[PDB]
Amino acid sequence: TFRKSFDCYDFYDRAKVGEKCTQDDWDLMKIPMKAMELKQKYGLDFKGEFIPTDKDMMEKLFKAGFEMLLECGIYCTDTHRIVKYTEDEIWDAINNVQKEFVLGTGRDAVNVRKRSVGDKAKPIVQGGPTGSPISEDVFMPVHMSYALEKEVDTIVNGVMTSVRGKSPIPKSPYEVLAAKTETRLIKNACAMAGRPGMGVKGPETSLSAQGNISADCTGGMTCTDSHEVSQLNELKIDLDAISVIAHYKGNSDIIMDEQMPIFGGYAGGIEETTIVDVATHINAVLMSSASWHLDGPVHIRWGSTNTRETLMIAGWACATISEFTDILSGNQYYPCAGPCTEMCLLEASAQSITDTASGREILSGVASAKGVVTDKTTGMEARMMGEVARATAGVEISEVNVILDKLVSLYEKNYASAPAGKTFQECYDVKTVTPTEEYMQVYDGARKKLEDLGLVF
Amino acid sequence: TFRKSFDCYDFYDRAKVGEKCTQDDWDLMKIPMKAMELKQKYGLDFKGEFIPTDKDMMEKLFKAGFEMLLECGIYCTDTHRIVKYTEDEIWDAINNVQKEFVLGTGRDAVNVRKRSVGDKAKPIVQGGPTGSPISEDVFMPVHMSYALEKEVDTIVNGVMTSVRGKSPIPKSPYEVLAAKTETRLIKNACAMAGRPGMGVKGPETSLSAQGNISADCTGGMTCTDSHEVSQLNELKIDLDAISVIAHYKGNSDIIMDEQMPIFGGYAGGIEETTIVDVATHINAVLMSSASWHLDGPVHIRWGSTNTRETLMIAGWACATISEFTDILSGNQYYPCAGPCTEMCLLEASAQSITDTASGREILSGVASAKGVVTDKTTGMEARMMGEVARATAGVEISEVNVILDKLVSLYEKNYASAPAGKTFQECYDVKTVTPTEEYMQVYDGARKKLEDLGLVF
Amino acid sequence: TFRKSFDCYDFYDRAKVGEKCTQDDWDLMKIPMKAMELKQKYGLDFKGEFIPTDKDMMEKLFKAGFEMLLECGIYCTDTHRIVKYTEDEIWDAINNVQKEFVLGTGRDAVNVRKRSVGDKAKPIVQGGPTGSPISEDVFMPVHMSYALEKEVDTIVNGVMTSVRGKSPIPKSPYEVLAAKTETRLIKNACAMAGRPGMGVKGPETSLSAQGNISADCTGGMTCTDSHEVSQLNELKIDLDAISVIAHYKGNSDIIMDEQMPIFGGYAGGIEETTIVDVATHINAVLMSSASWHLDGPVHIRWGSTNTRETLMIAGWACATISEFTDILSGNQYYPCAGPCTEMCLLEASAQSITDTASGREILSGVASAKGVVTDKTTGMEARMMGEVARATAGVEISEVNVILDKLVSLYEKNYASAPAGKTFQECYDVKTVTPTEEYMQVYDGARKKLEDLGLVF
Amino acid sequence: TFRKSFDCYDFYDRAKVGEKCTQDDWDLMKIPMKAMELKQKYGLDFKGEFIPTDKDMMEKLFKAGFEMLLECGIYCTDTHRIVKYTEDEIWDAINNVQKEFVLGTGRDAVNVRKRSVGDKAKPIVQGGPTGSPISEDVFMPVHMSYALEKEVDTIVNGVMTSVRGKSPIPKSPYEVLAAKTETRLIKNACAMAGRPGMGVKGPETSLSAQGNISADCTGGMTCTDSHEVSQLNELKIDLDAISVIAHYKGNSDIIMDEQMPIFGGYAGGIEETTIVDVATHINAVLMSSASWHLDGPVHIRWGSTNTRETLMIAGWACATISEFTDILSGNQYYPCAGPCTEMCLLEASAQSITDTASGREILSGVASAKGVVTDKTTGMEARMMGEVARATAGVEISEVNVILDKLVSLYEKNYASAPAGKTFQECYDVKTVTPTEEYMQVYDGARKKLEDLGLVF
Repeated sequence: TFRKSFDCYDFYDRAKVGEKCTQDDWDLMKIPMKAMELKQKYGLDFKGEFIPTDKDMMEKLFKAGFEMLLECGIYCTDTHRIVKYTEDEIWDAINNVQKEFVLGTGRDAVNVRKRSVGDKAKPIVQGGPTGSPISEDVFMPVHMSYALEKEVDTIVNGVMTSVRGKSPIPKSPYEVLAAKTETRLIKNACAMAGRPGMGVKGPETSLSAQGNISADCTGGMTCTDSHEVSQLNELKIDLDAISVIAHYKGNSDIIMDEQMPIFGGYAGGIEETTIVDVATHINAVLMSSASWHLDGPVHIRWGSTNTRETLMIAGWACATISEFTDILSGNQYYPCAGPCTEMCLLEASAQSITDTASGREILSGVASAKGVVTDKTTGMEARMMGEVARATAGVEISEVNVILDKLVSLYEKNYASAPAGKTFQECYDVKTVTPTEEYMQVYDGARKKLEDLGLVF
Repeated sequence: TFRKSFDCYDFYDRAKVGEKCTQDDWDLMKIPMKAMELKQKYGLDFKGEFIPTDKDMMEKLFKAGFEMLLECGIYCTDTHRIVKYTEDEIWDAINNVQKEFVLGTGRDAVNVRKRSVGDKAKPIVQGGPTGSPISEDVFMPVHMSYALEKEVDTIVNGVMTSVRGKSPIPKSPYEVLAAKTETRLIKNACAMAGRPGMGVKGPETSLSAQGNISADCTGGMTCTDSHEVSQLNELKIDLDAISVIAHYKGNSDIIMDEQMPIFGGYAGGIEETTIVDVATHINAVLMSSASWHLDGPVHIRWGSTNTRETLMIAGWACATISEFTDILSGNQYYPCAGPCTEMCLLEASAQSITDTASGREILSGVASAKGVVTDKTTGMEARMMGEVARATAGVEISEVNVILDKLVSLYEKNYASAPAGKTFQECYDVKTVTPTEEYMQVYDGARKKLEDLGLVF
Repeated sequence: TFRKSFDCYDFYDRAKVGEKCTQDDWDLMKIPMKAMELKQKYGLDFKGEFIPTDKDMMEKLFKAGFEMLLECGIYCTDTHRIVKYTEDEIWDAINNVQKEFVLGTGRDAVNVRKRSVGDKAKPIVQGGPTGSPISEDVFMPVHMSYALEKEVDTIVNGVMTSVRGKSPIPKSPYEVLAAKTETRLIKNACAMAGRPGMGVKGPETSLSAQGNISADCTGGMTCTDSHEVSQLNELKIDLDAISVIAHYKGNSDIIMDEQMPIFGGYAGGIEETTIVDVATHINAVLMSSASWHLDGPVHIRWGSTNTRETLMIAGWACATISEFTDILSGNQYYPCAGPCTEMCLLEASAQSITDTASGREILSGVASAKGVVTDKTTGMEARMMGEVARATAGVEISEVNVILDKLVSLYEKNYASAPAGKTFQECYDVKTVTPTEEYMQVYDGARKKLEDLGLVF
Repeated sequence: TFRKSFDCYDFYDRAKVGEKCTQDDWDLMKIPMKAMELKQKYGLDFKGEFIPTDKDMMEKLFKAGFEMLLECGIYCTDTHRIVKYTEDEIWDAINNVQKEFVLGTGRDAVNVRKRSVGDKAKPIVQGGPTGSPISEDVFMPVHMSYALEKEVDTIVNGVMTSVRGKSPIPKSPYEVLAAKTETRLIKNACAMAGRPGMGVKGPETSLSAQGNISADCTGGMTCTDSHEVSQLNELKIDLDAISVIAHYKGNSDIIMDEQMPIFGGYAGGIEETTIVDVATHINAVLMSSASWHLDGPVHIRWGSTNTRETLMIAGWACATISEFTDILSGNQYYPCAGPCTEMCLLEASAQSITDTASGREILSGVASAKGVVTDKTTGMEARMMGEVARATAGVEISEVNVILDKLVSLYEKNYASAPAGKTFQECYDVKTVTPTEEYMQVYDGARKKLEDLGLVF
């Protein structure tokens, strides 16, 4: 049996005396070799399916992901050493995960409970800029565009490009100011939308450990909000994250561990990246004591989470995690196209269909324009994400796979030419925080194509 | 119909003018006669089963327990008079019980919902010294050994042998100090384990009414913790408990009514003691306005809750209570053997199997070494209790009965020679609060025997 | 030097092993002998003055009271043993007393700061039934009659004759219910008067330790209210009080230690009783860790706090305590006459003049009709107490002594024939909680006589 | 006029583009040159006085300190650049300082208000290990030894040598755990002493920005506690402190800026170091937005704050700051001798006399054995600090200067041979947290010598 349930403290201890290893030995050898070995050993083959129906194949994928974590361990970038877990420690973590939890407060609070593959229940819709850069002068209006949407249940924070006219440079006092201010302003926006108790997810503007740790404050982030900590690529972590985890745990905060496995990255192809994905879902409740895990398979070239391959990775990982564990999870949205374009909505829709049908409990989006273009995210994308989730809930998996194949085909040939889209200020009346007729017409066009594919709203 | 829903206030009123009766007339005549009468009248025969599968027999047991409470009433030790209930008053109490509740706060809070016989859902694991005496200098470390275990959901408080170097003598200021300090230190320990919001159960160190009533305080016990009140043996109560109940109700506290029916006691044998047990489960929500009831059948000679007979009593009582009512309940653990011994773990395992399969919502343990030996309780026993609970959940009852018969046989011949075991300081590294390799090896040995019996972890 | 600052815990320790002694040896020998000895040793002679102007005599009185406490100690009724203090322990207590504190919350909160003899500042006016019995059906209206008076700053709780139609018998669940309900209803009354945050003083209905300890609750008593603990007569205490003190301290509650030295009691005459009074003021911050001390010299025969002798005792004790220490204090009002009578108002006025001029920080009244007649207390008496306090503040002490001599002469010949007075229901319109024209006319008559004596309102 | 009131944000801005300069140019040239220049320019000469009575000389010292800050500015170690203030910005800071504040909560809260030179009012006594290393197993008992002393008003935290048996290494998760746990355990200790609402000062165990920032938490540090930030030597600061300041301000926390000017350091001698001291007191409310400033002149060789020179520095700086500003301040205690020795008590007494008479509002001690020896700090030293403060309050300054000269002479020849002293475990009964007769006798001996010098307790 194990000595004690594993936590961030044990991780630090082991990271100091673990096996020495270069980061290249890890990224270019250990990880890719194990993923390759396990894929063949377990004969993993997704056969073009977005969401699995072959339970035998799913079980093999689960065992592969578990074995990957067990045999490889986790690389600590700061100490350049490997942290190894024992089989019993991993099972202790998997067998004792958070069953459910509440986000937000008062009338606006929502319950997050497990969803199975093809579940009739709708997932939680977490809408917001999704970590994208937002101008300070429209920080509240932009987030208000999500709170005003009944489709949205909780908010995923955007990033303040400036606070008091200055960049929130890491380790500067401005970073601390932004970490606290970020959620204070966002909750203020939610209140103006008549939903003062909406739960949020962050802190996003802060990047350093001290920055993230300063986010919990009166009027700001509290224990009923999801607190983010990010794992690195792949099966890797920095000590900054370890200290942040200790802080979240010390404040009884709901913890959201995230990881974005890269398709075509250090792990390799689809099955390989999915093996890593399953391993990081497990690592989330082991290393980070996570309440839930946020996935986000991303294409090494396109940088989107909704390419055919990344959707398959998320679909198999979630269906498998949902089938063999009680780990709560979600997925983040990164379309290529920008707001106010049909492609953006179709890209997000494909992922919403995949995430909903595969069993995700939370949908966190949408980081339109790949989430790197200032002010290019609006509530309209979250609305589509939500309506599509409802339309997908309860639909037979065989049907879903057919719809996805057809839908993804509608845009997968245009990644390089994805439309830039428009900023919030361009497709919304900023003063009343209402979308323009232009956006409403684009929305209808996308919705129609989805209906023509078989989706019933 | 009844005049008003019965409560502690009505009890006091009636206890002052009820039928006069000596305590001997109650213990040596009224109770044993009724139990004997009802057993024969309803032809109760458990036929060696730990957990019942005969619903007809179960229904007769329910009617017997109900009738026992109705015809006998409750003896008030202070006034030496009997309190009688009407049939309608009893039904009003049974028909309006607490459906579910939350223990703890923040990320660490857990939902307590009803479980049926053989339920796939795992019961809540409440781990701690279980009222056993703990040295002041290791009060926090000892409780931390439970909080550090992911298997443990809530804490059951231990007793402070001293506070500020003095014995918490009943009705002395030290008792008040201990009542408040007890939970303050324990929650402090939980926080050090990264789980500041863990719910607890107490107050344990206090014995007087004033002592228990002083326990609710800032940083200490609050409404999200289980508040204990104990019924006496058998179908008996003191006025001190009545006043404590009034206090808990007045503070909107979750109330845990407890009673430990004695096998071979005033009631008689197995079926007789079980009739009394069912009656006290019902009395819990009637007299004490309990949120949930903690059972604990104990062998008159061995003083353990896991002997073949006490397990059968708990199993039938819970299965029956679960089948015919919505009363939430739990059971407490009192093994003969001490910590760091295989017998202790096997004893606790047998009860965990019984409690889980019979439908208990909460497992509260483990009071190793019969809970009377200073510092002889550690989180390792709670870990086993929890892992065994998971292994048992969902297993066919017929299988469970077979496993129990075999398991209990492994130690029921060694009660008189049960190993003393070791203290927390002896089987744990006190500084890091980690079990020694010695304990880990003992644990593995016990686990293996359980697996050989058919349990799948 | 001392081992540790003395507290209730040290008291318990010593009370168990102190010098054995009968209560008669204490009351009929030790106390009266020491008081007699000290009076002569220090040549104490108040020479008919209500409030002292002879600082040399005052200093001798202080030394006498200190010496009384030091040489006699405190008798513990439960253990029949004497607790002795060392000189250093007493000084440690006197040199570190609470400087000031806030009562109540929000807009209604008031600051309690030290007042000197003849201080221009007005004392805090604490009005209420002052522990007198009040019928359940008018509990809120009666207290509302005090909250509606701007003269009243805080409330001193009355006693519920019944709760839910039953007597709050000590150690019965009804006592606990009343302890919590008492303040909940009173604060409710204050809120109806537009002053929801008014501080109160209690718990009064409860008499047992468990009863008093249950009073702190949501909506009820909190840390910003004065918590009562009573010393016995004379230089005596019971263990129940010791445990209650531990509770108050454990909840960070403002503590009000009270003692009513009896003129003509075990101590003897005026100077003797005053020596005891000074000793109990000191004992308040030593044994009870009091935030402030409530005095109340009472005539052995008349049972009033405003007889010529009891006024002199309070006046000298307070002036002396105010001159040589920073101990915050107050005095309670017990007139012979009932409400709606001129005598009652004049009796309370004499004490208000004495208390204000002698340096009391808090005036707590009025327990009209000696506080033992159901419903015979109204806000009108508190109004007079307050207006008289303002009129007295800043007046030369020589003048005050002249006024008191004349005022007390107006009623000191009618103690045996003091008018019974009327109940709240008789001199107030219960529905609107307004005094009748009858009371208003009686009030004017009393006020006029006070003005004729030289008081300027 | 100034652009905006200066804050940590403006500091960061300027620190990035200020005048480049090596740290040697700052420490070995700019600072010593200006201090030397100003001393001569203003003809500063303290003429052997500990506390000044020459207001003309005091005013010149104030102008010198102000000018030092204005002409030199502050060196930022991270950017190796100088931050310059304008005269108007400095005045804006000095003219708008925090007037008073409350530390702690409930009955245990205390008001901190300005004290003048020779003030009759006693300063606040902040007692604790004063940042010294304390073994984990006695962390609560040690702090309890201060809370049990009525002389102590607030607590100054000690440092945890380990948490959960591990060193709280900077930037490790253990540092975060310790930062939160530190105050949680200390407040727990205060509660056990019957004073749950005592205010504290920290966080001490944490050294990194992320560590300190994690200290605010439920059950731990809150806005009513003093939050520490340290300035460097001399007129220097690191960006870590700047970010911590932003955090404290963002949480509405009471801020305590500290600085320990070194006698014989970069500034030079007595007058020179005092000029720097005055400049850092001013910088405290400018750069750190401090609520109050903690001084601590330390001897470059002896490492104590109570040598003849360091006492003179503190005395002149405080008297001058008290005379010309409303800046609230305190001083920290670092004696050479260890606990349970007469020298330690005499050393602390000399500083208490100096601090009290010179106008300090808060006395924070005692870091016995120079605060670097594990477990060598006890409440007995704080008791002496407090009693001496009371004895000094109100005494004529001329008298105080005479007493100090005589007292310091009693030990200033034994710095090199200062007695090591004993640990808490050696001079206290750890179980009951009471000093041994040995310590009590040592205490009496020191007290007697103080009385022989003219101090009246």
